[PDB]
Amino acid sequence: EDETWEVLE
Amino acid sequence: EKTFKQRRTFEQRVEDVRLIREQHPTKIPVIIERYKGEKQLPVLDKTKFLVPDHVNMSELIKIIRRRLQLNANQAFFLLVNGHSMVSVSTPISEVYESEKDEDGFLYMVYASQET
Repeated sequence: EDETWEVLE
Repeated sequence: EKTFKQRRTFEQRVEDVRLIREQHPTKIPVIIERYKGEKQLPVLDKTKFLVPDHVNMSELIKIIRRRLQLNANQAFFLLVNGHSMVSVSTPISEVYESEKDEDGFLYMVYASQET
């Protein structure tokens, strides 16, 4: 399962 | 499909927030999902986001509109506790402390009609 994070800036 | 809260247990979410805030102390952990039943706006590829502390809601709306590749004229609302935020200049670090969930995430949903 996808535990990653995307950074928004 | 199941929402984030239904795919990850409460205790898993609590632990994830604790650990991600240790690794990225200048970022706010945000869950962004499409409103239930929304069809005009597309789905985001990911659910968990890290937002720098200084970003305000006006800036975040711009970021998400660009990520969804929306046309400039079309309606879009970013709801935090089911409602649009009017104080759009306050940094998300301050929004986080007032509006975070019991699990420590800040939850947002986006919709195309009347906030």
